[PDB]
Amino acid sequence: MVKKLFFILSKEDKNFLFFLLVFSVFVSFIETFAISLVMPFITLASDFSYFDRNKYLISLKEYLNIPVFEIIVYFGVGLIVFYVFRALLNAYYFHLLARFSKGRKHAIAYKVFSKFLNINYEKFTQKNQSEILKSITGEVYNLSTMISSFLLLMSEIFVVLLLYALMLLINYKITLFLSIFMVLNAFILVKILSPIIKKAGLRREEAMKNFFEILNTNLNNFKFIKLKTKEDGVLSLFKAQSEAFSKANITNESVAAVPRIYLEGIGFCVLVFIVVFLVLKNESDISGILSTISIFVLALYRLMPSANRIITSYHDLLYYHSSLNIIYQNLRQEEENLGEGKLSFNQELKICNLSFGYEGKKYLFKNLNLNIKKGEKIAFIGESGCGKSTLVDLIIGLLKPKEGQILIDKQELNASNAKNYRQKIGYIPQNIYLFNDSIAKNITFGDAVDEEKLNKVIKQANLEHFIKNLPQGVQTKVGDGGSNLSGGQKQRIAIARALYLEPEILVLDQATSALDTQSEAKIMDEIYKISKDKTMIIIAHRLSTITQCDKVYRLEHGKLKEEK
Amino acid sequence: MVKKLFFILSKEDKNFLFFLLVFSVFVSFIETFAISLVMPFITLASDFSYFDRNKYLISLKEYLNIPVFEIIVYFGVGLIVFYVFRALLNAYYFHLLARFSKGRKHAIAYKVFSKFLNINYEKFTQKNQSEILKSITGEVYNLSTMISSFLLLMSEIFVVLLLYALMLLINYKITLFLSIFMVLNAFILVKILSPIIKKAGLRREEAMKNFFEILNTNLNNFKFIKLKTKEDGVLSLFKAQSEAFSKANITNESVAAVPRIYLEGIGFCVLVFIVVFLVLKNESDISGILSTISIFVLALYRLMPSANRIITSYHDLLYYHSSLNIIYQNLRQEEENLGEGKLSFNQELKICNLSFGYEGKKYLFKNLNLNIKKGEKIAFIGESGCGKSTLVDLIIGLLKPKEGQILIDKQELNASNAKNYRQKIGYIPQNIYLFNDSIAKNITFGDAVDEEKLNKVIKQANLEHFIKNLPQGVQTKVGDGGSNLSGGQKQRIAIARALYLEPEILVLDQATSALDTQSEAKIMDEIYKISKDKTMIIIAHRLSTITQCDKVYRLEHGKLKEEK
Repeated sequence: MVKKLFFILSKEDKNFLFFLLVFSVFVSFIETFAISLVMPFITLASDFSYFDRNKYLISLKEYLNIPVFEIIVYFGVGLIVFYVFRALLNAYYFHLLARFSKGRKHAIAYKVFSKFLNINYEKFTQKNQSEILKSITGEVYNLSTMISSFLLLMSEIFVVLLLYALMLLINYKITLFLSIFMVLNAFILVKILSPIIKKAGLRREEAMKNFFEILNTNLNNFKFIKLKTKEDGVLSLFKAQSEAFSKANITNESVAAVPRIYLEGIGFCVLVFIVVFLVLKNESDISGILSTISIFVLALYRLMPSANRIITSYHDLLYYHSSLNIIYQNLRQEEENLGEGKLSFNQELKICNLSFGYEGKKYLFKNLNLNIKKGEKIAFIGESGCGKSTLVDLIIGLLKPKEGQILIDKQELNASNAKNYRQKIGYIPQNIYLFNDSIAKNITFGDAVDEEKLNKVIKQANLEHFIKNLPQGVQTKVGDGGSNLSGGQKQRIAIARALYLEPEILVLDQATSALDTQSEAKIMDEIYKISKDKTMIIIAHRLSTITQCDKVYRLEHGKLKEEK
Repeated sequence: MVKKLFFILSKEDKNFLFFLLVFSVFVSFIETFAISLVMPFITLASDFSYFDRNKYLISLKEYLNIPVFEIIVYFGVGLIVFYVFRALLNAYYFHLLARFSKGRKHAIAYKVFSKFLNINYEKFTQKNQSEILKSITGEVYNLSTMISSFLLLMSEIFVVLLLYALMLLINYKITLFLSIFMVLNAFILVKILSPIIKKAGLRREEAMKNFFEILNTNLNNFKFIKLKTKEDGVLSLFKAQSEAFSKANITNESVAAVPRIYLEGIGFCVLVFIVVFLVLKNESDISGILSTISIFVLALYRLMPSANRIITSYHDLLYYHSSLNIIYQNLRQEEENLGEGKLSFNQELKICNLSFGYEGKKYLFKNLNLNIKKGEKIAFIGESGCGKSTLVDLIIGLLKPKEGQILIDKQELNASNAKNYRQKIGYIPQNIYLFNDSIAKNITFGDAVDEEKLNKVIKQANLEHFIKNLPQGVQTKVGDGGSNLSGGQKQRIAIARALYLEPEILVLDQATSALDTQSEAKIMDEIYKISKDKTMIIIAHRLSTITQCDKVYRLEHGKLKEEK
């Protein structure tokens, strides 16, 4: 199950991962350094003696660039250099945690998306973009965030270990005491107060509900009240409920405050307790009294986040991780389509005993039979969801027929040539999705440009009077779908996009309703013109768009009739 | 605006308030005590001397009751006693703040609700119960809240004053230094980092948006992609947007960390700087001068919440107060109805030239004319919102006619007699709002009980075979409206409630639809029987339910015609 993780992660990824591990432990040390360096600095900044015994300190003293006024000062400068240094080290560590997680999100998202773009058409189709978006987006977030969380978890569990070690070394007695005390407060808060608070909250809820209940009905009985004259009865009932509510409210609020108040007080108390019992055993009073206390204090506060991060991040390995890691293996060992080798289209697309059903699912056809002479311009009339869109989806490359054939010049369309067959159909979806970019792209669908092919295509789709009257011209961002674009231009742009692949079969998957019949008529006329040298299938939703079709088939549950 | 507050507050309210003021200041003292007491306790726990100098200490010493091992111990016990006391004082203080605010919500809500119950029927009627609920409930909450916010605001600005005074005494130089340091850092955060953070955030928002946009457009063009075969274009556009998102994400996340990291570093640094600049002064009393840093630390940390509380509560006086305080005076210097003195009903209710409109609002009638013989049992047919309900509202006490009269035994109904008139009509609304209580109340409508009158009335409204098969019976909570009750019992209990006032005019306001005759015909007959010795007005929504009526008037836009 790490094999998963190291499969999903690249080489640079795995390396980066290990660097970040090491780095995590190293900052655990730099943390405990920052805490403990307070001990010697404070114990040597007072008392000034120490350079009067002890070989090392007096050796320093007799490096003589300074007396000791200036030695402690240099020591301070070294300390604030170190602390600045540590601030930088920590910033960089968190920045590298970000860099790792977000970079990995970028990489794994891209790998997953690619993986999806390669499954077969029905497979992609049969699940909702809600979930496919979740699959390449939310999951990748989870993995990323979680790995970073693990690294942070490491660094902090070592801060806890090292710091606890330090405390034990300096005064195992006190640290044992502080710890017993720690779990003691933990128990008091979480097992004695939290329940009382929670109840107080429920009491408040119920009392509020009841108060508002009879306030509301008293307001609803206003007419009956007004016809009594006297209002003392309801005011009575209301007073009683309002007192219940008020009371439960003052005690929920009262009890709520106890935990912080308790915390303030216990802090001071345990401090006094430490000095009153541990002034009975000393081992030198002086400034030393602050030396051993400060550490604990420091340590304790530094350990406060250590807890939280360790808790928080642990939860992140719970809620994410597990469920998620599999969802990559079982999403990127995902299988793709197939096929390679060509296929020619000069006579007819024959269909032959088609029959198709989606993976569920009773067939939509059974034994559909038709054929299309090259150039034929046909249309599929139908009762929408009767199967005509699916039919076209079979006639064009996508979707494997449950029973038919589909021959192209008497040659069977299948896995081996489907690439080359798919390659020869333009698409034109009427309700079109452009992406936010420079018209040229879309039209090219990314693929560089070709200026010439791009221009000839724009000319064909008669967008010429549009790309002339635009500021940036062919490079105008289209805002989204548009935003910058209106239906007619969107449509012509989609037509253009289709004509950039060029030939030889145009599908026109017209959407339902247009409320711009004039424009739809014009675009229809244009499309017919530009389908002169080509052959065209129309997934027709109207009629009146199909005036110029050589053939019209109506497909209804679940037979094909020729109409024309 | 204080005249407002003290108009709203009672005497007991004001007293409690000034008490809470004084108490607030007193806890400011005990807080600064809690801080400063660490100084002597730790300064006398080292060095053990002082009981050999200082007249007071050495006199205490030569109270000779113990050595000094034990005197410091006594001082310590005195401390944890003081700290416990302080915890108690604070818990009690916040409990008193709660007790005040909620006690005041309780009282002022009650005053407002009562105020509303006394305005005239049209006024109450002409506004939505949303607003009347908010006016006696949400506003009251606001005021209460805001007063407590103010008391805490006091307590905390005084904690700041006193503590800051302490710091100044202990080391005027240092406190000035740290204050400069404080506002300096504040400028760093709030004016140097925070803007960078927000930009980083907006950048992330935008890059995210673009990433997800072309991801979705790409998922939406899957059919077009699959028909290309080649997918490198969309994968490319996707890579570019995804890298943008990645970059903006890592640097928003990176910059997010700088502020706390900065805070850590600057803390330690300013500490070291404090020891290095203040070891430059021939005074390093080993632990003595070194005692005084701790105070500053403590104080600074105590001043943090004071800062927060002062901000929060200031904002609470902003958001509320101003807006809320006024909407009280202007909600309780509100004027009420009027009247006192009687009016007798033995022959006819004469109506005469009515003409009525709601305050808007074109009239519903002009010249309505009818009269009701005592005992008559009449019904108002109409096109439901044709005005019949408004008409009844005028015939009974509520609503002042724009032009008519309404005479009761040739005597005018008006402000002087309206009370006694209202007093003599029961109401029975068919679709009735009960409150959550012991069926006796509802039926009595709060007003104590009378048992004999209550039992007789229960028998009148034929509820006896229901109160037989009930657990608690007449004391059964009826569960919200019911819940515990089904339509028939609601209707009969309403009839009871009405008969409990007793006489002399029963209004029956039938709802639209009952579906159908089975229940409603039955209750109609029960009602007709019990309306024999009385006179009755029925606001009929059908027909067919008013067969047994002596008179029936149909009122339609906007004249009154007699039918039967």
